[PDB]
Amino acid sequence: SAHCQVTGRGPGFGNSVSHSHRRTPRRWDPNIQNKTYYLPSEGRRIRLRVSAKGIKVIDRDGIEAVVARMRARGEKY
Amino acid sequence: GTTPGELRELTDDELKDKLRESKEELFNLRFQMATGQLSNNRRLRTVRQEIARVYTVLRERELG
Amino acid sequence: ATITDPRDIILAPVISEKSYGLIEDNVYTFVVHPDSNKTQIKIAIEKIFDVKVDSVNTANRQGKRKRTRTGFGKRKSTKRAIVKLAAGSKPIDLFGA
RNA sequence: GUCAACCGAGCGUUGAUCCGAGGAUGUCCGAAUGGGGAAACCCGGCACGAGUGAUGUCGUGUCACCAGGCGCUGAAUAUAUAGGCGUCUGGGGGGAACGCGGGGAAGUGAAACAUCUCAGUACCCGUAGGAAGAGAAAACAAAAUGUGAUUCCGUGAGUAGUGGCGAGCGAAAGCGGAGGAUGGCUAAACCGUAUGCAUGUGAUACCGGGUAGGGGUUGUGUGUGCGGGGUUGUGGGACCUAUCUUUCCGGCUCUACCUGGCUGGAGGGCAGUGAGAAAAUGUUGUGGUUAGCGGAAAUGGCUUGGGAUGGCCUGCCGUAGACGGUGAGAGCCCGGUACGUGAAAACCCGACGUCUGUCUUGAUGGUGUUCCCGAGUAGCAGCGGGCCCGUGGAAUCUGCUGUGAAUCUGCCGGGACCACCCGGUAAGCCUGAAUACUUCCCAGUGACCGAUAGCGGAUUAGUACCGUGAGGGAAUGGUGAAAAGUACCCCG
RNA sequence: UGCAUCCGGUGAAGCCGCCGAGUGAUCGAGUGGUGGAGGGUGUGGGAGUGAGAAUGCAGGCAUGAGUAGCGAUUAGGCAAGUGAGAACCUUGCCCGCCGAAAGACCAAGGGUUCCUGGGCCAGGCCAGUCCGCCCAGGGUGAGUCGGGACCUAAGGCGAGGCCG
RNA sequence: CAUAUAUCCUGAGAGGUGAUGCAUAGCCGAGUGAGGCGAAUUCGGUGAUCCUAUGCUGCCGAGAAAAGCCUCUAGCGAGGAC
Repeated sequence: SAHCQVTGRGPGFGNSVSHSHRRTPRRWDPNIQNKTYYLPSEGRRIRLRVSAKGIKVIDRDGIEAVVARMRARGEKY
Repeated sequence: GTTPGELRELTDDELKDKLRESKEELFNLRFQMATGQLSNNRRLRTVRQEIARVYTVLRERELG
Repeated sequence: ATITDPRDIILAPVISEKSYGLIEDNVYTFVVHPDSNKTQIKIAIEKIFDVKVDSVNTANRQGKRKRTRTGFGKRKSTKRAIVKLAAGSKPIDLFGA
């Protein structure tokens, strides 16, 4: 995928099941979405690819904080 | 017949004088060599070397 | 430094029956550098000999391919240039036939 | 230079040929990078310069892409932004193995086979380094008064165990060892700060009490960036508050005055290119590497033989009888060895003095309570990976979703779980040495081969030849001591 | 190969032998020819340790065999020629074949095969003085030809970009 | 205002020049092959799958783009146009 942006919750690769096994993965994706937000600092609307988890992070942490944390990682937002 | 310390007395424009002269000599030698009017083949080598020395001295004087 | 000399392009004459039949009527064939061209050769010649060129030509030659105990070698290509001096008509002395 | 001669013409004691280190030049393709392109070939721009009666032409440079920093502008559109223009630094690809993270098979074995195994191997990806990764206890252990970062080797152990309890897989603790740095740096409570989004007791508050001008060191909030303080487990730390209180002063604690606390310089100490901040400096060691050089002693005698280095008989050297070659096995012929020498320049080690900081304005202990001890995390549930462990009673370690806590009578572990005791203090970060490996280079060894062998390649060898293409892929060593390679004649 | 001793350019090995031996694998320190530098013996050590067969591999040579064929359905001939050598090579006169091709010109493709001089141990399905064979030398000239510097289709690459 | 063989455009070809030249039948001796002079050069037929023709007519299956050429302005504009 375009890859998460605030955390880095990438995929994973499972395998087997019950009822006798069979070996066979099925990526365990993450739940990213395309929520947008508003930066009152620079007067702008930003769209991101963020999981619901990361939305939780935002609403109990801020957006400025998050973009600074992403600036660190230098994601091409 | 020259050497580097001998040439390093000469300023630039003198070096270019000798440079152009030696190229004229090399040209006339190549025509003589084709025609068969040449025996002392080695003058080609000597001239080629002298041209190299002169360019070398110029570059020394431009990187000094 | 670098100094454009015209005498580094023109490499050598040509010596053969065709060339001499041309010289009998004032056409001279030289061997040049492959990356030359006609304006460059014209300028080189009507500088070197201070004589009045009016038309120039060219040609390319793909070198021969000889054999050896080793195997299949190959000589070098060239570029032959052919000059028709105008009515000025001072023949090129340094040629030496 | 050479296979590889021949011919011609030359140079060299004024030091050539040759060897070593540094420089210069360095056409075109190639990450290829001005644009383009069927790889090595076609077309241009801009500044300068050369050149023509002017154009054409020529030469020297430079012009791609992105990421970041800085600078100018801020389109729809108001803030203002994306974007646009200029400049500065990076990255871009190749590599023989070795490493770490991720993905990830199958033939095979099971005398069938799907679970399992082959193997988390081959292969693929992303990134490295000269080594990597891991690494300082939220660990082991068992009541022994024990151990004390990690890694790699030996054993434990083919054991306890796991497993269609079938094939088969398979530890760890512990113990002995190599190497030792039982290593350091941060965040938070708390202050001093610039701030930045807010407001206005618009005042009895901003500070050391107090003598007080103001009338706000903005009055109070709140995150941000900087600086102090603080780095622990038997808990520590910040507030508090006594005690001894291991330098001089400059100014500061809003302010003149008594103290407490800062902001400066100075002797000093400590340390340094360290992991613990970082650059260059100049001395500098017969310290090391990159060419080399000297180097002992028999024309010894008779015979054989084409040639003595052989046999026999006479001498010698030996810090040198290793090796090879020389017309037949050579310590005394040659090359060289044992041994000692040798570097203008460059490179590497430390050594220093520069230079840089850094503690110095300080510490040891006391004493009763509030505050802090790394949050979308740890934990629990649902699917899954891997751990001896195939969902089983199945801990610890973990991946995605969903839910979601406290700060020391706190929390995590000691193979479900609960109570007691024990050990330890997660969710921030760096860390050398032991270890693995050889494209290349240097010097040697061989109960290894000796031309159908040995690297596929002693011979033009990844060549010829085959294939459209990826890709396959051969064969051929020996004259003799030295070419003295049969001059000359006869048949043809 | 460790160790001890013996022979060796006054001729080892290897090969061809002759004469002989051993119960056998085999042996000759028993002698001749060739040839030109290492070998033997006893004791131990270690093995890429013994080939007649794998529709076995590599090289060389036989039988078939001096046999089949010698590449179309156009067809060759006589004189002279140089030449060591002529059914074929050069010339002369005949003859015959194709004649919407078996003729003249381009593109792709190949790459000196083109001309001259010399040459014939290899090659040409015979021979060869000949040849697209061998060696050396020579030879391809564009303001207007076919392309580029002029443009675009199918399609490709693809700044930014979007997805993964 | 217009229907005119007006006017314009395009356009095979016949004609003149291009061409007093070239070149050609042939002749001369000449022998490798060099050479040199070089006559007439009118008239009819026949007939292209070629040219006008990207034309014309008809039909349906309804038939590349861009550069180039001409043109109108934006603009560079006092010097130059033929």
